[PDB]
Amino acid sequence: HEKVTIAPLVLLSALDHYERTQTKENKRCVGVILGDANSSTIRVTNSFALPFEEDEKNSDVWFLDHNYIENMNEMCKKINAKEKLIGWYHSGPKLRASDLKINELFKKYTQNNPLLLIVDVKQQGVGLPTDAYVAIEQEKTFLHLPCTIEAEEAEEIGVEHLLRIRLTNQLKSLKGLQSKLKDVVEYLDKVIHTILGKLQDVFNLNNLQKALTVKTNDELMVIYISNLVRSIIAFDDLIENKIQNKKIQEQRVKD
Amino acid sequence: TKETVYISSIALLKMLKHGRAGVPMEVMGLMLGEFVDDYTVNVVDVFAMPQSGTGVSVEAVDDVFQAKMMDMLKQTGRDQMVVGWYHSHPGFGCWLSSVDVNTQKSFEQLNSRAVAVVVDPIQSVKGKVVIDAFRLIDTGALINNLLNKANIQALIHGLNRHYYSLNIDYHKTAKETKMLMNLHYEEKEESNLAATKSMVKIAEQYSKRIEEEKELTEEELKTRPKKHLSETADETLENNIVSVLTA
Amino acid sequence: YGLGLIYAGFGRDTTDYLKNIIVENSGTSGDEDVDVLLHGASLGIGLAAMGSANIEVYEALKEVLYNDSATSGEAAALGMGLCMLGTGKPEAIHDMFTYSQETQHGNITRGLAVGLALINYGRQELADDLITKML
Repeated sequence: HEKVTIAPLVLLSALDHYERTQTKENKRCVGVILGDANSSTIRVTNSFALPFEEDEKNSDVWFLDHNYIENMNEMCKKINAKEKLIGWYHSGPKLRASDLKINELFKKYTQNNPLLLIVDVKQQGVGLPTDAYVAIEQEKTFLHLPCTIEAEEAEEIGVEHLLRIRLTNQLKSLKGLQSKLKDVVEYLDKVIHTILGKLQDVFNLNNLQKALTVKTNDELMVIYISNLVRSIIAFDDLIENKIQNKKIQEQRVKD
Repeated sequence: TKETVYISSIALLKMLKHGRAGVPMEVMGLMLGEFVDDYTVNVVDVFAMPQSGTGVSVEAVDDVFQAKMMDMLKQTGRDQMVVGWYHSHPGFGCWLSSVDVNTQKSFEQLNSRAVAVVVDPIQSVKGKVVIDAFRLIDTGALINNLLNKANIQALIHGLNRHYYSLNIDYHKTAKETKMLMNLHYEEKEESNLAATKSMVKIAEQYSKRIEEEKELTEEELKTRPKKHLSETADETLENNIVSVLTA
Repeated sequence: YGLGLIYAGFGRDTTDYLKNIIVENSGTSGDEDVDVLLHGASLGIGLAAMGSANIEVYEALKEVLYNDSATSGEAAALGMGLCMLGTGKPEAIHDMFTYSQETQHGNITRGLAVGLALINYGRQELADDLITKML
């Protein structure tokens, strides 16, 4: 199966690459990823920029090489064996008509099915940058795949050296529902189950936490009593401080 | 003056990735970028040389490899010139191996601003990376720049080259910095899940703080310790704030 | 550098005198011997022309930045701030402010930071716009 682990180097390369090649809005940057993917856990362990150009006449007419792919994987192999190519890279502008159409060409020199990592590697979006997709036709049919990170023991320690709640999640929740409604209205208009049906009745009854509140309450007294002992304890420590001050004053008066 | 070495996120990480896998019994390699000197030197990127059975010396820089790699980098925007060379070695405060200096010296007849940087993964598993950068001294620069320096003046008229330590710094963009901290979606959705499963386990976590408190009170008796108790009190407060938040 | 120290507070002659040295030595940057000469040159002129604001000096020290010499750019940057002290153009603030961002030598960047602080001397609330911009 699938369960995808993604190098922080992948995200950071894609970022740096887009500015450094002077790639604007209304030009794509396309790439390759390789690692190990013949396993239940797809390991993305490296990646590389691919030469990509798109024409004035129609911008779903485009050029990707395959020779930069022929001999570059056989330089990837030579530092770390097991870092052949299984798929591909995108920075956006996202979800175009010919963003389907790199799939049939990338099927020519992959060993399973092109894995499509679109990533918002300008880091401009809000939330996830990773718009991961298994590249399946049928058109831009595009089942998404959830999973970023897992990296090496050395890299994570290095990451931390570089860098050195309920509401935020609720606001996200509100925005999805609000978006979902807007879509449903649009969808009726254009046209002229179960997941939605569990997302209404189930939550109707902090909402869920209500039913639970009965059980919570009993333990809730107990954990409250525990905080009260701690308050007494702070008072006890306090009394010593008052004495310390009291002593000093007393010595100053003798003297 | 002399150099201050800004290493990029991807450069630092590549240095650690290659060095660890290439182990002592070494792999060697090249640093890429450029700078305009006297206070700005940048290492953008790095790549690995492919292990050669004569340890990590000038003989291990495969010139065809480096040439093919530089050309291919160029076609994807990432190619630049050598700003020095890096590796992996036994680790020394006087130079990580004998080979790295003897390689560095050949480079030094060409360049006059090329560094040797190595990270040693032996001492980078105490949870704090041990990384060094050293270069040899040059005449007519490190005496013209930094009684005056009698010491370093007799040193340069003398040896002509000797190790000196270069500073470790970092430089990274804001774009990287923003979009690490939404990974480190998994964190927000993971946060909901974690709250739910915490309330499940609370049966046990309850009981142990009950125990902690019994020890705590007993302790204060024996003394008559206080410090622990206060820390011990604070912690318990934090945990309840969390227990209440869950539900 | 030492002449510019003395003749601050009555730099009228010395500013002009020094200016002729600035324009001269803008070509020469091939040796650290000239960078140290042009470095004093920039200190001096900024110091001599303090308290009045001569745009003539500002424009001269600015071409030393475009030629991008590592020592001399620190003295020129700080020098524009000294010269224009408390009597700057609003335009001068904006041009200076953009150039900090442009410059990729550490020293020129350091000198334009301090440079920007000087040029607002005595403004009070009138500097509030620039405080925000630097932060």
